[PDB]
Amino acid sequence: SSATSAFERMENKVLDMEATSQAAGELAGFGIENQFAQLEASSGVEDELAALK
Amino acid sequence: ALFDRLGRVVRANLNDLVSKAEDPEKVLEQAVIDMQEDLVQLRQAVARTIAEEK
Amino acid sequence: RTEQRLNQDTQEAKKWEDRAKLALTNGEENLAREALARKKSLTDTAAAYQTQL
Amino acid sequence: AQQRTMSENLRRNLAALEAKISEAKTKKNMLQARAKAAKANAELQQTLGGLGT
Repeated sequence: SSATSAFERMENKVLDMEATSQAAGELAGFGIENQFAQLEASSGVEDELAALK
Repeated sequence: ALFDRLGRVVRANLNDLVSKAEDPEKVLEQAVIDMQEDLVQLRQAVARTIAEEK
Repeated sequence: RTEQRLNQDTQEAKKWEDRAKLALTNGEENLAREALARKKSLTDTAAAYQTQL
Repeated sequence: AQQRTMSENLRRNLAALEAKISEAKTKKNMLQARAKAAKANAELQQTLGGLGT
């Protein structure tokens, strides 16, 4: 009675394994910020080009 | 090494035997005939590629 | 093959650069930022190509 | 709030796999040629030497 009462506790510890996996992946390769800096640097030049024409 | 040697021997004996059956006058004539048929097919192969150029 | 792959990426990346000019004109930052993100995605692949060549 | 945390974990690991497949495809281009080269070279080394027949 109530599969949830036991099963969720198991899921709550499967979650830890995923969290460990996630942290390892993010730590190994960060690319969002590196890509992001390129975007905003690109923009400043576009303003200068726009102003001239 | 061992099987490799024996398999060469089988090929080698056959190679000698077929060369004996190659007469030089007839085999030469036949080869020229084959080449002429091949040339026509090749000309048509180029023609069908030139077709898509057009 | 390597040469051929590199050729594609550099020029599709340029079409994104053109799209970014339009996006700023229209006034849609989201498309402009996406265009820059897509441009970078191909810039990174193009770089990898020469190495591979 | 829970869904948003779960979705991010899934969204991130999708990007990692797509990148991983790209890494494999980029190598596969050159690896295939390496394998073909090695065998022909090995066959040739026997020919140059006396080893085998």
